[PDB]
Amino acid sequence: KNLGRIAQIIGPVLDVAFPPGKMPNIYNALIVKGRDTAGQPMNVTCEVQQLLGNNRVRAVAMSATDGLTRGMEVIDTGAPLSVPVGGATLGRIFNVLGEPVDNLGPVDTRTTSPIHRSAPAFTQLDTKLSIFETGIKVVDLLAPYRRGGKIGLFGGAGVGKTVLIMELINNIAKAHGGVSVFGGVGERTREGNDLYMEMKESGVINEQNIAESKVALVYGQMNEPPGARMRVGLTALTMAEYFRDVNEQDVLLFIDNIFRFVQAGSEVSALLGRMPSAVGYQPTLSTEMGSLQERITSTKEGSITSIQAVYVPADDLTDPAPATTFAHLDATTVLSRGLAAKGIYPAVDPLDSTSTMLQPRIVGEEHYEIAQRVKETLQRYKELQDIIAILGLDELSEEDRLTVARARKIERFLSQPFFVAEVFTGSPGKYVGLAETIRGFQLILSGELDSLPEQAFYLVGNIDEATAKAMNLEMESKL
Amino acid sequence: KKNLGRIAQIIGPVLDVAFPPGKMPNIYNALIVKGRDTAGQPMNVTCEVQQLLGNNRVRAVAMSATDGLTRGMEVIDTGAPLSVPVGGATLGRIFNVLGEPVDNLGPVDTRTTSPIHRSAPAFTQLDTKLSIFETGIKVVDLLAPYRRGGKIGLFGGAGVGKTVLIMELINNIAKAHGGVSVFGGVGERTREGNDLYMEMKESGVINEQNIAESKVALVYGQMNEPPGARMRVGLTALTMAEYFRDVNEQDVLLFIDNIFRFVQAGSEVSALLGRMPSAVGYQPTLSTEMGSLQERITSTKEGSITSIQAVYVPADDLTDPAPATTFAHLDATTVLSRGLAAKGIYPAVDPLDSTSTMLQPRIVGEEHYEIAQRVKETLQRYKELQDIIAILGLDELSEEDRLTVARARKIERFLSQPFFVAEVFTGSPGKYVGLAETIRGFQLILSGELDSLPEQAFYLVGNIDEATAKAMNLEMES
Amino acid sequence: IRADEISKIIRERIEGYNREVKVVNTGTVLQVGDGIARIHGLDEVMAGELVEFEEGTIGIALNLESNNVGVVLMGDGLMIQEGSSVKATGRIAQIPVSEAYLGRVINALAKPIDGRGEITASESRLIESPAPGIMSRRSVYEPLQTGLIAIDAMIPVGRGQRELIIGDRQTGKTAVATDTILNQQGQNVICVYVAIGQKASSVAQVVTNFQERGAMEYTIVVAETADSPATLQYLAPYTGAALAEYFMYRERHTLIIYDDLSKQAQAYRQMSLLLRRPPGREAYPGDVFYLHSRLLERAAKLSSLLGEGSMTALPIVETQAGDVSAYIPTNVISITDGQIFLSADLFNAGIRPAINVGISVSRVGSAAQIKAMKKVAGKLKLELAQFAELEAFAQFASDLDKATQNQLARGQRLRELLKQPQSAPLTVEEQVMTIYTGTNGYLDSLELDQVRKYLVELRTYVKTNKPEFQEIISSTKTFTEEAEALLKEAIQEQMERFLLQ
Amino acid sequence: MEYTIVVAETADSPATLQYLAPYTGAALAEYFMYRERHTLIIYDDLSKQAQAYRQMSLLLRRPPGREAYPGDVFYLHSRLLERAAKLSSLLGEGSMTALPIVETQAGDVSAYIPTNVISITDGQIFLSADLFNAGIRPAINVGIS
Amino acid sequence: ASELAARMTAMSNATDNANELKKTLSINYNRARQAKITGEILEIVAGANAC
Ligand SMILES: Nc1ncnc2c1ncn2[C@@H]1O[C@H](COP(=O)(O)OP(=O)(O)OP(=O)(O)O)[C@@H](O)[C@H]1O
Ligand SMILES: Nc1ncnc2c1ncn2[C@@H]1O[C@H](COP(=O)(O)OP(=O)(O)OP(=O)(O)O)[C@@H](O)[C@H]1O
Ligand SMILES: Nc1ncnc2c1ncn2[C@@H]1O[C@H](COP(=O)(O)OP(=O)(O)O)[C@@H](O)[C@H]1O
Repeated sequence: KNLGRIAQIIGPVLDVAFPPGKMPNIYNALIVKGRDTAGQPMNVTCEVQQLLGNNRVRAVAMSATDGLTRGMEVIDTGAPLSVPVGGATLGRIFNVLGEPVDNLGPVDTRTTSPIHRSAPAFTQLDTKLSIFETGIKVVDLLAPYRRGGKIGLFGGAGVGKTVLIMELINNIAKAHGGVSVFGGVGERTREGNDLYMEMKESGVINEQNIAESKVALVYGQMNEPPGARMRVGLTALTMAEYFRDVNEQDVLLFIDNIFRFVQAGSEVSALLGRMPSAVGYQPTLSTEMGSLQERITSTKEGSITSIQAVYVPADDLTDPAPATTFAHLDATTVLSRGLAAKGIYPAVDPLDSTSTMLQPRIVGEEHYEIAQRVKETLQRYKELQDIIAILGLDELSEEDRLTVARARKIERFLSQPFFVAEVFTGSPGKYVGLAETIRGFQLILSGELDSLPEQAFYLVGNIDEATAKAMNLEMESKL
Repeated sequence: KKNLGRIAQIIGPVLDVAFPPGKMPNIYNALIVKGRDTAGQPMNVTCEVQQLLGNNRVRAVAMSATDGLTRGMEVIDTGAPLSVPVGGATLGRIFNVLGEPVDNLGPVDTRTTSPIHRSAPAFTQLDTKLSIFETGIKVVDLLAPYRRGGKIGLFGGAGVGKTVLIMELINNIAKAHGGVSVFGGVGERTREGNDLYMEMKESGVINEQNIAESKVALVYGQMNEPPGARMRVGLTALTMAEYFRDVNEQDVLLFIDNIFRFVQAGSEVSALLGRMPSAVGYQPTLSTEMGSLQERITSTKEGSITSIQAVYVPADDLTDPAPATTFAHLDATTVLSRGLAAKGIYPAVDPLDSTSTMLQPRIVGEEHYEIAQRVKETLQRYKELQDIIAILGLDELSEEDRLTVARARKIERFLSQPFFVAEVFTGSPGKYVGLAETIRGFQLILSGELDSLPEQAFYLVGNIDEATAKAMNLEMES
Repeated sequence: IRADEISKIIRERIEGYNREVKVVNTGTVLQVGDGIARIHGLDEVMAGELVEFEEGTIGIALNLESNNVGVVLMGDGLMIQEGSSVKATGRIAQIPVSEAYLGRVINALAKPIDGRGEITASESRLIESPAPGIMSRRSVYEPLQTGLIAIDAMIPVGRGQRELIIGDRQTGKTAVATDTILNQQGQNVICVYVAIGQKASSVAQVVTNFQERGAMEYTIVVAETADSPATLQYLAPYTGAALAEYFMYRERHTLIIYDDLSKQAQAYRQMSLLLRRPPGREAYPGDVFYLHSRLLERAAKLSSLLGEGSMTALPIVETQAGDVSAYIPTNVISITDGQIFLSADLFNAGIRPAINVGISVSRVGSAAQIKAMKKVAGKLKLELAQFAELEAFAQFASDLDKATQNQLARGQRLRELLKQPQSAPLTVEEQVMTIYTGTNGYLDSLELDQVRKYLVELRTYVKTNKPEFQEIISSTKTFTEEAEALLKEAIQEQMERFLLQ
Repeated sequence: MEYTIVVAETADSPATLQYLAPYTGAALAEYFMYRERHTLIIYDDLSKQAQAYRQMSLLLRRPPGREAYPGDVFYLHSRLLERAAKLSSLLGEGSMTALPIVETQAGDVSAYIPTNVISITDGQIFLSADLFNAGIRPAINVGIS
Repeated sequence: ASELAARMTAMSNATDNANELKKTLSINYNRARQAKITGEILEIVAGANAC
C-alpha cells in the first residue's frame, strides 16, 4: 500500500507490521504522522535496521516515543532517509531528518542526498599527505595535524575537549576558505548553544546575512532518542559528503561526540533483539565506526578534514569504543585527568597523543628532534614522579634532577591560554606560532632558560611573554 | 472458607498454585497449604503469594520446608495477609516466622493479632526531635552518636565483631532506658540466638515464670530457615515493634541482625521467581524491599522505634548494593573494618565512615561536636599518612607528623573499649564509660596530658583514669 | 459541622455532570507480578497513559507488545483481580501546577503529603515536556549564589547552569544542597528540593530545618518514601522538572535539587528489569543515560523571547568508594554542566565543604558569576590547583625555594580561607571581601591558623564600619577603586585590631 | 575406624553427588548425635562442595550471583552447618561439633565462600602457607584465629 | 659511615616493605580483576540468554 501497523513499541524501538504486498528494505525512513497527545498533526520519523519476519519490521525512531500508539499507520518513503544538502543548507541549525530547528524560515529543500551511502574506496581517497598547523602550541608541536587527515580528541570526563573544539574552530574556521560543518552529535545542548552564540558573535555564521556562512550547524540532542543520535552523525557526515563530492571543497567537520553515537547505537541494539558485546557496547561497534571513518576520507575529488571529540567513559583506553576509535584515527590527542588536575590546559597526555604526521622528513629534521627530546624528558619525568613521591626530588640524583625540573617547566609552558577560555582563566588567550613554540622549547630542553621560575611558564603563549612574566615574578619576589 | 483448590507447580522453595477462575487471592496475602507428611497432614505448610501468573494461577513463596507436598494438594486460601500474634503474648516468648511459639511454651492467645505488613507510616507521623541517647561504648559515644527513634546501622563483614557488639549493646540497654525491647533475628546463628536468649534469661530481663512481664519479644528467625521464612521474619519483628509503638505507644528497642540475610533470601527467591537478576547477584527489587523494611521503621509521634540493625557486608565490599541501599536508608553508619580486628582492637571500628547526622553541634553541644572533629581530623590525617608510611618506614616524616601519628594511634588504641560480655571470650571483664569520660579522655589525649605513656597504656581500657592506673602498673612492672 | 450545609454543593456537583459519550480503551489485566501489570487486550493505549485499575492504584504503560502491555503500578496494587477491567485514562501523565504548592510536601502523583490541604490547580503539565529549543535559549550569563564560599569562588553556579553536586555518601551533600537552597532568601529563586529514595525521617529533618530557616515558604519538596513503588520513585524527578517548568515558563527563574539521582536510576532499573527490558552494562538498563538526559535537559536558562528565567539544576549523584568509574556517575558527568566532588578525605580533613578543585570543575565559568569577583580572582582557581600540586610536591620539603615557599604559604592561607563554619551563608560581598583579602596578600604575613578569626573580625568590622561598600558593589557588581579603598582601609584597621590582639 | 564412618566421594564423582554427600554425612551424624552420643563431623572440603553446587546450579541454568556463585549457597551451607549443634538433656544432650574444612585461596578471606562460611560458624581457625613453609607445623596463626 | 648505614637500613627496610606491599597489591589486583571480569561475563551472558 504501503500502510502497515506498529505491533510493538518498546522504548524507541518500533515493531512495525506490514501486509505481505510490501515489506520495505533496510534503512528506509518511515513516518508515523498526524497524531499526538493534543490531537496534533505531529509526525515522528523512524528508520529500520532489523526486519523480524512475517512481513514485519522493528524500527528505530528519530524522535520521542510519546504520541504514537500501537496499531497506527506508517508511511515509508520507499527510500532511505535523505538529508537536505547544499549551500542553502549552510547557516541554519537543523535536525537529523533535516528540519531547520532554527525556528525561522526553512532552508530550500530541493537537493537531498540519502543519509546512508557508499564509502569512498581508497582509489578515490586522496593519498596526498599534508601538514596542518592550528596555532595551539602542544598540538602543532607534538601532535601536528594533517590538512586532510582524521583528527581525534580522546577526551576525559569533561575536561578540555569541547572547549578545545571551540578554540580550534575559532582559530581555523576563518583560516580555511573552504566550507565547514559542525556536527552536534549528542552534544550538550546549552554548550552547543554557546558554540552557536560564538558563531553568531565571530560572524562565522553571519547572523545578519546567511548562506555565506562557510560553517554549517547541525545538532542532535542528548535528550533526543538514541534513534535520533544513531543517525545525526550520519546526517552531519552526509552534509560534509555532499560538500566533499558535489561542492568538492576543503571541508571541516567537528563532530562531538562520537562516543555519543556509539552509546546510542549500543543503547538501541540492546533493545532491538540483539545480544550485548564486551563492556559498554553493541556488537556492531566496529562496523559503525567503519561506516563513519570510511566515509570521512579526503578524496582525490575533494579534500576533507574531519576533527572529532572522543569521550571515553571511565577515562581509559582499554574501553572497546576507543579501542576501535584509535584504530580508525590518524591524529589522536589524548587528554589527561592528571594534567587537568594540575590545571595544565589542554590537559593532553603527550606520551599518549601522537600522530602519523610526526615524521621527521615531514615536520623538519630539527622540529622532529625538538619533539623527540621533549617527549623523552617528559616520559622520563612521568617515569620518575612515583619514586619522587616516596623518596624526594632532592634525593633523586642530579642527572635526572635537572631533567625533572626541566620537564616540569615544559608541560606548564605548553599549557597555553585560549581566546575563549579567558572566562575560565582570567587572561585572554594567545594564538601561538609553531616557530615561537620550537624556539621556546629549544630554549627549555637545551637548558638555557633553566634560570627562570617554573610558574613563569605557567599559562603563557610565547616564551618572550614567559621571560616577561619571569621578570615580573622576580620583581614581585623583591616586592 | 475462601477459595480452595490445587497447587499446580512446585519449584523447590517456590510454588505455583492454580485456583478457581472466578476469584484469585490478593497479592502479598498469605494462605496455608494442607498437603501431606509422614504422620498426619499438618498445616505446617504455610505459604504466601508473590505473583499471580496467568491461567488463574498464582506463583507463591513458601514459609517452611517444602518436601513431601506435591502439586494438586488441597490448598486453602486464608484470604487475609499473614496474621501474627501481637501484644503481651509476645513478651518473652521466642516465637517464629508465622508467630507460633517455638519456645516450648503454650500457644499464645490469638485475641490480638495483626497482618504481616502494612503501608508506610505518614509524613506527619514521623517525629521531629533528633533524639540521642548514649550507650557506653566510647567510640560510638565519641564519633558516631545514635539517633534514637531513627535507624542505627551495624556494618562490616564476618568475623569483625558485629553480633558481639549487638550483644554488648543489648547488654546495656536491656536494663537501661527504653520500654519494650524486641529483638529480631534475621538469619541468625540459632545457637547464638538461644545464647542471647539464655543471656536474657540469666540477666532476667525476660521472665521465667509470669513471662508477660518481660518487655522483650525475642522473635528470632534462624539461619537454617527456608528463604521465604528468612524473607518474612524481619516483617514479623517490625510488626511487633510497630504494634508496640502504636498500642503500647512505647520507645521500642529494635535489635535486628542481619538484614543482608533478609535481602539475600529475597535474591535467592527471585532467582526462582524468574525475575531477571540485578547488580552482581541480587534481586532487582532489593531497593524496594529495603525501602519497606526501613520506611516502616520510624520514630512515631509517640513511639521512638530505635532500631539497631546489622548488615552483613559481603566480603567487605562497600560498593555492593546491599550496603549501598542501607547506609542511605539509615542514620548511624557503623562500619567495622576487618583490618582493625586483624590488628586486634575490639570493637574494630574505623572513624572515617562510621558516622551520623547526630554528630552535629546543635544536637551534641558544640563542645562534643568539635571533640569528635579533633578526633576525626587527626585520624583521617593518620590514614592519609598511613598509606605512605607503611612503605618506607616511620621516621621520614616531620616531627609534627610523627607526633600526630603517635597521638592518632593514642586515640585509636584508646578507643579499645573492653566489653562486659566479652569477658568470657577474651578474659578481661569489660568496663562502662559515659560522656564525662567521652570528653575527658579526648581532652587529655589532645592536650598532651597523657603524652609519654606507651601505646599499651590505654589499650583495652575505656576510662582514661583506668588507662592512667594501667600505665602506673606497667611502669611499675619493669 | 455535620449534615448541615454541603448538600447544595452536592446538588451542584451531581446536576451538571458529564454523561459523556467517551469511548475508552479498556484492558482485561492478565499478568500482574511484583509491581508490574502485563495486561491482555488494551489495544489503543498510548505508551505513557495512566491506566486506571479496579483499585485506584493507577499505572503508566511503559512497554507494549503485540499481545501484552508493560504497565507499572504507581501505587502498589496489593489486590488486583485477574481479568479486571483496567482502562486507560487517555491523558498522558499530566501534572497540575500552581504557586500554592510553595511549601507543601508533595508526592509524585501531585499529591500533598504535607498535611496542609489539597491544592487548587489549573494547568495540566506533561511529564515528558521536552527541552527548550537550541536557538531559543541564551548562554548562562547571569550569576546565581550558593552561600558556600568555595563553590562560588572557584567553580561557580549560574542561573540556568546545571552544576552537578557529586561525591561519596555521608559527606554533607544534602547539607550543602539545603544550604544553597536557604541561601536564596531575596533572590526570587524558587527551589524544588526533589527528595528521592531516602529516609522520610531525613526529609522530615530537612523540612524541619526549612521551617526553622523560613525557607519553606517558597520551596517545594517532592518527597519519596523508600517504601514507594519504584515507578513512583523514579517518576518523581520528572514531576519536579515539570513543576519547575511551570515557574520558569512565566519569567521566574528557579532552582531544583534532585536528591538523589542514583536512587532514581536504581528504581528505574528495577522497573525496567521487572518489565523484562534487557539490561545494559553494570546490570543497569542502558537508557538511564536517556532518562537522565531527558531529565537534566529540561533544566536550562530561558532567553528574553520567552521569559529569561532559568532552571539551574543540582542533581546529587551517589558514588561508592569515591569512584567516578561507576555507570551512573559516568553518564551524569557527561550530561551535566560540570561536576563538584565531596571527597571523604577533604570532609573529614576539615575542608567543609570538601570541593577539591583538582577534580571538581564548573564548565561554563565566570560569566555565570559576578564581575566584581571575576576582576578580583578569576585566576585563583588555577592558582589553587597549582598550590594543591605543589603541596603534594612539598612532601619533599628539605630546601624549598623562597618563591615556592611564598607560593605554598600563600595557597595554604588561601585554603584556610576556603574553610567556613556549618550553615554560615556569607554575603556575596563578604565572599568578595575574603577573596580580595586572599588575593592581595594581606594575610600572607599574618597568622596562618588564625585566618578564620581574622576573617570573622574583618567581616564584622566592615559590616559595622563600611557597609556602604557592600551596597555600592552589589549595585554595580564591579570591583572598583572605591571597593579597593574601603577594603584596604578596613583591612589596615582590623589587621591592627587583631595584631593587638 | 570404629570411631569414624568415612564418607568419600572424589573429584570423579558428579557435582550433584559431591553436593549431596555432606548432606548425607550430616544426616547420619544427626542420627548418631540424636541417639544420645557426642559426634564430630569433618566436612573436607566445603569449598569443593561450593564449587560442586555452583556447577550443579549452572547446569540448572539458574543465574549465579556473587563471584558467579548462586545466592542460594549461604542458605545451602546453613543447612549442613546448622544441623550441627549440642542438644540439651531435654533430648539427650548429644553434640555435633563440626570441622568444616574450607580452603581459602591465597589468603583472600574476603572471598565469597570463605566469608560466607565464616558468617555461619562459631569462629575462624587460621592456617597460613607462610607459617607452614616457615617450619611451624601446624601453621595456625593465633593472632586472628 | 653512620649516615650511609642509616640510609642503608632505611633502604633495607623500604625494599622489604615495598615487596610485601607489592604482594598485598598483587593479591588485591588479582581479586579485583577476577571480580570485575566475572561480573562482566555474568552480566553479558545474562543479557544474552535473557531472550
Ligand atoms: N568485642 C570483641 N571482643 C573480643 N573478641 C571478639 C569481639 N568481637 C568479635 N570477636 C571475635 O570474633 C568472633 C565472633 O565473630 P564476630 O563477632 O567478629 O563477627 P560476628 O558478629 O559473628 O559476625 P556475623 O554474626 O555476621 O558472622 C569470636 O570468636 C571472637 O573471638
Ligand atoms: N560546612 C560544613 N561544616 C560541618 N559539617 C558539615 C558541613 N557540611 C556538611 N556537614 C556534615 O555532613 C554530614 C552529612 O550530611 P549529608 O547527609 O548531607 O551527607 P550525604 O553525603 O548527603 O549523606 P546522604 O547522601 O546519606 O544524605 C552532616 O551531618 C553535616 O554535619
Ligand atoms: N585548565 C583548564 N583550562 C580551561 N578550561 C578548563 C580547565 N579545567 C577545567 N576547565 C573547564 O572544562 C570545561 C571544558 O570541558 P570539555 O571537556 O572541553 O567539555 P565537556 O566538559 O562538555 O566535555 C570548560 O568549560 C572549563 O570550564
